[PDB]
Amino acid sequence: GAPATVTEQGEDITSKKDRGVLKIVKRVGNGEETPMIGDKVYVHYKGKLSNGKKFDSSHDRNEPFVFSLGKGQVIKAWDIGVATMKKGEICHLLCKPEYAYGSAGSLPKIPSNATLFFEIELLDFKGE
Ligand SMILES: COc1ccc(CC[C@@H](NC(=O)[C@@H]2CCCCN2C(=O)[C@H](c2cc(OC)c(OC)c(OC)c2)C2CCCCC2)c2cccc(OCC(=O)O)c2)cc1OC
Repeated sequence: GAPATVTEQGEDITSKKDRGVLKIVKRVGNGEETPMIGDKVYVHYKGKLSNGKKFDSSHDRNEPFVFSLGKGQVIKAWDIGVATMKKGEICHLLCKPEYAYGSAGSLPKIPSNATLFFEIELLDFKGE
């Protein structure tokens, strides 16, 4: 499935090159620009625990998914990953626990040492 493709073909976009965040572009976006730290970003996404039993999607939201990039409003994997995206791009992102919830987890929703998988579409981004 999609996660297996990311493991075997994904790009390691981590600074440490530890394979903690692996990416595949599924749909190429527009232009060349990718967001800067402090930019407000607008996304649609869906996500899951790698090993089963919990699934999330922005399509269930009343309002669009918005956050300021690089400001620790989301897990590390997203601050790293969404920063690499172009407007319109859709990517798959596989996120090891060190870039997500760690050994602590976020119980009872997210267990200890969970790997997460996301499909992310960057709708737009704007300056601060
Ligand atoms: C800097 O570190 C952190 C910053 C934020 C958090 C909180 C969870 C933080 N979650 C996340 O960063 C990641 C990436 C962005 C989408 C949501 N997300 C999640 O892990 C997903 C998530 C979705 C959640 O609600 C939609 C959620 O809130 C209950 C949540 O809490 C742990 C986690 C999970 C759900 C189960 C399947 C796997 C994905 C969060 C949730 C909801 C919104 C949000 O930002 C936008 C906003 O507030 O409107 C930030 C944890 C953090 O570290 C543990």
